[PDB]
Amino acid sequence: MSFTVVIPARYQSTRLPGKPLADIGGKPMIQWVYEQAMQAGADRVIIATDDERVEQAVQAFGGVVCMTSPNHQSGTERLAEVVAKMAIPADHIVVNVQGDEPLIPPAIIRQVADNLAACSAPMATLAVEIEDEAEVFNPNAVKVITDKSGYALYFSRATIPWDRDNFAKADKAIVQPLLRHIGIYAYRAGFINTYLDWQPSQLEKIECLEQLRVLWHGEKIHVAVALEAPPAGVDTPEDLEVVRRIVAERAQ
Amino acid sequence: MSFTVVIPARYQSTRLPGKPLADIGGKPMIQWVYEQAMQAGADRVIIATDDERVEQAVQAFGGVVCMTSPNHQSGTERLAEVVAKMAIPADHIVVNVQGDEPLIPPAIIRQVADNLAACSAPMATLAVEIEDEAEVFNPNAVKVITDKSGYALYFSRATIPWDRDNFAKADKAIVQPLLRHIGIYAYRAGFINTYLDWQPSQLEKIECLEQLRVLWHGEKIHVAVALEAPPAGVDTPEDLEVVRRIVAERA
Ligand code: NA
Repeated sequence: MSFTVVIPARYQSTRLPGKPLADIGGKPMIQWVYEQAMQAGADRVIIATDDERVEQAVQAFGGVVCMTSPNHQSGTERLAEVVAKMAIPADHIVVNVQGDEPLIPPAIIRQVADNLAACSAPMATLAVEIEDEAEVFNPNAVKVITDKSGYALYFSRATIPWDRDNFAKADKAIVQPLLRHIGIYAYRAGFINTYLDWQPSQLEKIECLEQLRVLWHGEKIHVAVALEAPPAGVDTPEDLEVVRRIVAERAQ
Repeated sequence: MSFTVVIPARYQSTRLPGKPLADIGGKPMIQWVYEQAMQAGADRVIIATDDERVEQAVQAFGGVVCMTSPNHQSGTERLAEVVAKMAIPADHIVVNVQGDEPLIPPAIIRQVADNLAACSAPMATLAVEIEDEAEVFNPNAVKVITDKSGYALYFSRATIPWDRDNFAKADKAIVQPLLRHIGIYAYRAGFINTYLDWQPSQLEKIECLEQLRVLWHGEKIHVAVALEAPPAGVDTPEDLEVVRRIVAERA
């Protein structure tokens, strides 16, 4: 089994402008993500960016970088262009890892690739078990449920499975965990064009969940519990200071 | 196409006791459902009951009765007993119609049987579009969403699909309908036993939705919008009088 990791780097942010290049212990944020991907055993790692500053910084650590169009609308159109420009074969496993995750556990990057290779779905993703009321009823925490083979039945901002008996109480009891989707995906490279070209579903627009396109078109997404729950993506100066502390402590 | 209709008619009811034998225009409620099933083109209609009062009454209008277990059974459990007891062949289509729907449109009984015959799936069912907030956010109203071919993705007591933008608002806006599942099923007779003997999912117990067992084992359930939206069933005395006046309005 071999797989390639593609990491989109988004330069623009009102809270952390130039985020991919934020210095963390002497390396830009994007380099840390790159290096987590290498530690996962990826045969190849590719930063996708539309900003020349990112290109230059990645070249300066010897990283592979693919320049993509500034006019893309979704991170799937972006991934599609990398697959085309870098000539990635249709059967090759690609893992999409967000460029704002410098502390992503390498084991889960490998996990999602391994899961895709082992199953009959063209796409694989992961979830974390949740049981705190905060996230269980939080529409920003996307819930997912699976069949006996691990294929997703549905993803939703609604609280799925609804516990009829325990959620009626008004003092809503949580007696078993739910599964919260995490934003890491593995695809057969050729499937990315299939996904891209499929007629958009109404479901995906109502829920604001792109992956519902796949379900609506009758195709499968494998889902597994992540081996280790990943830290949240870095969005603010406060989040960045937390990562700087963790990274500094990794040298102590 | 040929199908059999099985109509469960439990006498005991907390909301309306002895309901299958509640009078409507001179006939017990059960007789009205039976007559609607006959109008649908059913090869055969079977009333499934565990009470001999229902048995006597159905035989008195000339209906076929199958006696089922007087112990607590689930929906599938009851239906599987009839299928097993009368040795219904595995490839025969069985439509399960509730004994408390005296005004069920014969056309939708035929629809669910037709839909099942038109595909390879072991199971078919129906839904109605809903927009009323009291139904949309009610866990007693089971929601369903389908793929592009009409196969169920999930059934839930949660409000699905969640409209991110519109349901965040203090007064939630319903800008497209949802689908409410209605309790009419068609199955391949043999599938019913498989369904019965399958390893149970956790999902089915949490949501209290038996049909999630099927989705968990990865088998398909086809779902279509009812060709005619059924009238309300009968759960309470109030509901009964609604039917009584509908029938009275005809004469
Ligand atoms: Na340390």
